[PDB]
Amino acid sequence: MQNVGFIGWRGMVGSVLMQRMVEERDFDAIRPVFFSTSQLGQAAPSFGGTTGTLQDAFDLEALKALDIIVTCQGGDYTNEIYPKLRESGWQGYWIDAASSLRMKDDAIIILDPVNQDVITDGLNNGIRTFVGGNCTVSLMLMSLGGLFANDLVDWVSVATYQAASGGGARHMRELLTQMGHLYGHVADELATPSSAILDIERKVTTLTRSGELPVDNFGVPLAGSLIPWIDKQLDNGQSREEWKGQAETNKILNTSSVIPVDGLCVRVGALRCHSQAFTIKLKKDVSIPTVEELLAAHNPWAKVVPNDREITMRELTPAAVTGTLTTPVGRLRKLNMGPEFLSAFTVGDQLLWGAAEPLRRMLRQLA
Amino acid sequence: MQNVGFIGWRGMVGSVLMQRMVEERDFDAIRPVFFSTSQLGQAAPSFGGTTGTLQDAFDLEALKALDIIVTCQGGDYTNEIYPKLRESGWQGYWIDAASSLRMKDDAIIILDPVNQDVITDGLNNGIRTFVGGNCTVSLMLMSLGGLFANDLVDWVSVATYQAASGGGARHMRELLTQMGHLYGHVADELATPSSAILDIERKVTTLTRSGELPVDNFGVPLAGSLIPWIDKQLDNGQSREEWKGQAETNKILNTSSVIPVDGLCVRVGALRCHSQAFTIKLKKDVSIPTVEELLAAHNPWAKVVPNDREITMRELTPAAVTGTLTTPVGRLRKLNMGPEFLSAFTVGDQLLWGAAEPLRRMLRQLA
Repeated sequence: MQNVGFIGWRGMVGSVLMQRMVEERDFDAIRPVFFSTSQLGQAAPSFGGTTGTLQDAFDLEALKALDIIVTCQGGDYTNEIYPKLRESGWQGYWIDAASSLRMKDDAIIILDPVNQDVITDGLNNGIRTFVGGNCTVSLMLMSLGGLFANDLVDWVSVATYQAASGGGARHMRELLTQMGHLYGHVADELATPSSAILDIERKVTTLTRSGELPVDNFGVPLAGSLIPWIDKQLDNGQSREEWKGQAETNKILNTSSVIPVDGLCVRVGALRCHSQAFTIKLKKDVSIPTVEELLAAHNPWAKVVPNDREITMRELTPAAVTGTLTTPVGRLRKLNMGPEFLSAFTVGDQLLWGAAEPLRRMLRQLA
Repeated sequence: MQNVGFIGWRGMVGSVLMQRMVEERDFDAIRPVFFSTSQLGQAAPSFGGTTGTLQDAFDLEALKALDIIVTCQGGDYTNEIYPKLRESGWQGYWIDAASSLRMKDDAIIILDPVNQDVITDGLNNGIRTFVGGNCTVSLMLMSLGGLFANDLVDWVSVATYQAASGGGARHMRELLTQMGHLYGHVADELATPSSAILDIERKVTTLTRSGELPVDNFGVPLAGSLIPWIDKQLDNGQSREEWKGQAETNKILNTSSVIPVDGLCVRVGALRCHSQAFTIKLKKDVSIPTVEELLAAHNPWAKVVPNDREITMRELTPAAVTGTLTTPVGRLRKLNMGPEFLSAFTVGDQLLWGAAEPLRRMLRQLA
């Protein structure tokens, strides 16, 4: 049995990972060791039917004793610990959810249902660092994997509807709380049938701009609004979120020719699901039936939602997808621009395939 | 003074119209006659100053007696009344918010800041029917008018984030009520700092699918979600909202060559503002500072928000636009696919330029 250490397993992403591992009984085949900074010496979570004690996440000697490290602790932690281990000669496997190491030449971005070939090769070539890809790119490739796998993509233009979970636990609470303020502010008139909507809307619009809304985490209001800018501004005018699309998609698929991927990343009032609108340029005129076939064939999670009104409203929404491993694709049809212009709308839970799932699957291969 | 008849001036769109006409004192240069389907014969509102009474909206004689008819009543009304009045020989002016007559050869889609030239031509070529354009297209053109005016657009791919006001006053109340349900369901947990975010989320996700959420108007939940399908399903796999994109843009602009306009229309948890993400292909490599100048110079409502993080967060959002006449454009830059690819994000109030404002302005041109 491999000695696998877990860091940040009590965080939001870490908690989902634990849930998933318990659910898949991933703890049976390994010897889990839980790390922390707080309740040291105190009994481990015992998820792995283990009766051990919590280790010091910053004790290098304890980390070096591991065969595999799985962290959902974050970039600050990865940035402090990873180089110390590598430089100390540690050659165990490092599985990470943080973006820190994604673009390193000795690290592979993991999304096995999409790039197991890249993973296996790297494995056979000494790569011992596997990093999960950005939630947006990860969900996109899980849904449109069949198109890429068949080398049908010339370029991709995206428009996202990103969930608060991408920001974090505090962000999600902030979104729900604002929903509370907005409704509570007009609770009575909403209960009065004769009340005028313009009177109701007037009050909520005013409250939204008043400054009373709790916006510590997002900076500005999210409930009833949206924010067309996700994280750091770059010189080319992209936000770091938009920049990842091309960099990560191409590194994951391990392309030879760069596939242009760009668009606008928008934060919306959803909790865990990221929905994406696509304008995909195909290299050849492929029929929609053929397209639906390739897509559905790539993996079991890419559920193709027929392009019909009723079923779309039922299945292609955050409401239908939250908490599930399904990454549906719908609204597939050709755009007026031409037979080579394809439209697609995807939805996917940010914390599963967009965060914890890829990590869980990789450990399994190393177990 | 022209005798102007108002139909459905008590509905939501009609109420905004009445509010705007009062703000600009548009009732002074006209003889307003207020109609109703409800109680007739009763006194008229004092917005018009008149000491008149409410007439019968279905009384063809009373309607024939007018010089101009401004109705926010709806397609059903229009489909019955309009053809009758036209058949009885009525040549007065008919200003409609409903989409019914938009594509008639004897009608012009009005958005004067964008196509005044066309409104004047038809106004000289015997056109007596002017209809407001689809909220999505009106707003797009108000923000992106500069690029179109200068004939720089090859095609346009859109991904919209549409507000509930587009659906109606019931839809807006439904959205807000849903926010109340979601929050109330986890009100206590949110108030408990120590509560687990995943428990809070699990509760909300289950409630959303419980069927306990009032969804009479949108069919499925909207709060915390989104619906990638708006209105009737067309045979080309396009929804009617998506179909209006190319149909209305070209008629409004009265193009000599069809400009392809297509994409996905999505309903989101917003009250009055429609936001839209664009991938615009330009006919020629134009610089961003230029594009910025062309857009800002087309009309005073097309505010160009610099492609910078802080201001974008504060100025290019529904929170910053609801209730104003401003139709901002931001996130302008070249996409990875090439220098002829322009990205743009716009926000606009659905009830003003998207509904009431074009009518008010047209009426003012005929007084």
